[PDB]
Formats: sequence, C-alpha cells, structure tokens
Amino acid sequence: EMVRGQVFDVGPRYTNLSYIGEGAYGMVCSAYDNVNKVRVAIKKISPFEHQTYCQRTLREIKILLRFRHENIIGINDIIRAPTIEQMKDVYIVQDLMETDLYKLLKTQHLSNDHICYFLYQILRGLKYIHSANVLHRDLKPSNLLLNTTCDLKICDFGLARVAEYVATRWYRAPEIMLNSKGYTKSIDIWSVGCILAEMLSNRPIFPGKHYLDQLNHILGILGSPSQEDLNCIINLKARNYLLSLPHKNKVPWNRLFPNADSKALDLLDKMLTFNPHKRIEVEQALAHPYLEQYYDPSDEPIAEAPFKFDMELDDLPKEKLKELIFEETARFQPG
Ligand SMILES: c1cncc(-c2c[nH]c3ncc(-c4cn[nH]c4)nc23)c1
Repeated sequence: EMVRGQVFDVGPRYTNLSYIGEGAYGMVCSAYDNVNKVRVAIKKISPFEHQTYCQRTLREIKILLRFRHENIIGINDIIRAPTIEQMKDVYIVQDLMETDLYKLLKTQHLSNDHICYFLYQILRGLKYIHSANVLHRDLKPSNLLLNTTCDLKICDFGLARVAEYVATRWYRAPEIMLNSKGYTKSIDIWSVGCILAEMLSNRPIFPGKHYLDQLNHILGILGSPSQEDLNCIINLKARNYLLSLPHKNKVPWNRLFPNADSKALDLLDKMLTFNPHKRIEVEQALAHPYLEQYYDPSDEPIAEAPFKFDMELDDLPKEKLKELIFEETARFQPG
C-alpha cells in the first residue's frame, strides 16, 4: 500500500515492496511477484497533468511494447485503474536487474574482458533500435541495466524519437550542444563513445560547468577541429566561441588510457569524432576488430518493422494522450 509515505497500489499480485529509486521517470520499487514467484521492478508514473510527461510516458509504453530484444528492457505488465476517470497513476512492471552502469562505475573496476562484452551488448541493442528507425537520445550509464551474469539491457526510452530543457549534458554530442535538436543516429554513437571512455577510467570524459566549458574539454582531448569539422551551426554563440580559441593539441588516447586495449582505443576514437558525419555507425562498430570475439550478424537481429508515429505526439493535447495511454494499456487487463 505505502512506500516511504507514498501510495503504491500494486497488489494483490505484487507484495513485499522495497524502495530503490526516484527519478524523472517516476518512482521505482522492487516487489515480489506472487504469480511468477520472482522479484520484479515496478515504476509508478503520474504524468496526466503535464503534456510533456504524457508524451514521455506514451513513447516509453509504445516503444517497449513493440520492441523485442535481449538487450532492451521489456514490459511484463501494466497496472492502472479499470476506468479512465480513476486513472491517476500508471505502474509499469519490468524485469528486476541488479544494478545500472552508473552505480557500478561509481565504485567498481571493470577489466577489459567485461568492457568489451558490455560494449558489445550496447551496440547489439543499439543496432536493433536504429534498425527500428528510432533514436534513443538519452544514452548514459544509468540507462544501462546489468545483472551479475553480466547481461545488459538498455532502458528509459522516454526521450526517444523517430529518425528543450536538458538535465545531464555529459553524454551529448557537440552538435546538439545547448538545448538543441536530437537529429541523427550519430548522437547515440557519441553517447556510447562517452560511456566507453567512462568504463575505461571510471570518470566522465567530458565534464563541464557549462556547454562552452564542456566544448573546451572536448577540444582539450580531440584537439582543435578543422574548418570542415566546424559544422557547429545550431548556435551562433557556440560557433563564435570555437572560432576565437587558439589551436589545441590532440591528446593521444593511450596517454589518457595507458592500460586500455589498443583495439578498444581505436574504436573509441571512431565514436568520439567531432564531425557527426565522420562518426562510425553501429553496424560498422559491431564489425570492429575489438568486438570480433562476439561479432555475429546472424545473431544481431533487426526490428521486424521500422517505427513511424501515426500522429505527431507533440501536437496532441494531454487529454487525448491520456486516451491513447489508456488504450495502449488495455491488453494488460482481463479480456
Ligand atoms: C526504467 C527506468 N529506471 C529503471 C528501470 C528498471 C527496470 N527494471 C530494473 N531493474 C533494476 C533497476 C536498477 C536501477 N538501479 N539499480 C537497479 N532498474 C530497473 C526502468
């Protein structure tokens, strides 16, 4: 009934609730599933007052129900009020993972073997997403769930789009910088690159007090971009800043990561290129020598049918969004 003083009405199927995490994606608890005799994850969402949350909620539900892949979190069950009027909250039931990459990298050290396997699962999952004509747009360590068996799943597709206020900027590609457009598939690639770098050193590769500071860190490592690579268009200010800077020298990757696999550093390099047009794509990344021990196209499935929202969710008012959410969740009701 209650968790930390907040209502969490998911019984009678789900009991023994234990609080695990808050977030912009809702309140997350673990719980014992009486039916499947296993502990699960349940996410409570209360999105119906803000058109934004209703969008994020609908995208998440719709995406994860259509998606089916080993390295992508699924939805076991959705609990909500039997009538649309009473529906204030929505509980999404998902597989309970032991941790996320953010919590792991905070305190634990990864060997190359783990890093290589984690990265493989990331890209394998990302290939499926991209084949679905979908951008994740928010890849970060906290969105990568893990088991002790080292199985990994990508989660939180609340900000996904078909191929604005920002929280964390550490994993955003330089071209999106400031509050700009999440446009190409290459932005996810950049995010994976940043995630790889963090796996190698247990620290954010590109931190910054503001986006100019962040950009400076990026040039501090990659070095000054060529005029051709200076396709920073989505801001006069950001572009004029870069043009003013003195030349900056590229730091050799092995100088930053002296204990890293050379192949890992080579692939890291192709992911973290300033020019998005020059970045390696997911299928070519899976075919990189660093991942050759796991590489197998026949075992790297694509989406059975690409995505295309039948209506512009941004244009829909919150009341109709609520209707579509109600309809989408119907199949988890009796009948
Ligand atoms: C969307 C957003 N946030 C968490 C989830 C999630 C589903 N199943 C899970 N299982 C374990 C965890 C976890 C987090 N931190 N430590 C463990 N999260 C989830 C989905």
